Amino acid sequence: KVFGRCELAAAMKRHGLDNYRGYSLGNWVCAAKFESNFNTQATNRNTDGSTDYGILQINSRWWCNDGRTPGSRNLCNIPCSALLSSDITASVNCAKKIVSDGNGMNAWVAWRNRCKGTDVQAWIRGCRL
Ligand SMILES: [Cl-]
Ligand SMILES: [Cl-]
Ligand SMILES: [Cl-]
Ligand SMILES: [Cl-]
Ligand SMILES: [Cl-]
Ligand code: NA
Repeated sequence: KVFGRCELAAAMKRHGLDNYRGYSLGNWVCAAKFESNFNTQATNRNTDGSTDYGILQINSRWWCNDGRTPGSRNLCNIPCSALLSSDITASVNCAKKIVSDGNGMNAWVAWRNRCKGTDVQAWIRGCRL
């Protein structure tokens, strides 16, 4: 599923991401835009053989099991394929664990390079929330 901007903002709000660990909703929408272009089916392979999955590009090196990342962890206790669903619940619940692990949203390279320090409120402007 390819979300619209305000559609995704509302879904992320319903799932408790607005101001989660202090990160306002626009941060999460901005991260999703630049990680996946709002596409739940996005995948990208990393140099070390791990793979990033879904709307927030969660990495199989630490967070999910895909059966092809030897020596990796599965800290969200899910198959990586569950992060590609049109229902974003699994991606949101895993992202909550990630952002709580001490480094905040710096875990998302695209957030750090394209959202951090910008006017992220613009990503939810005009949306009925
Ligand atoms: Cl957009
Ligand atoms: Cl915001
Ligand atoms: Cl594995
Ligand atoms: Cl949902
Ligand atoms: Cl933080
Ligand atoms: Na893994």
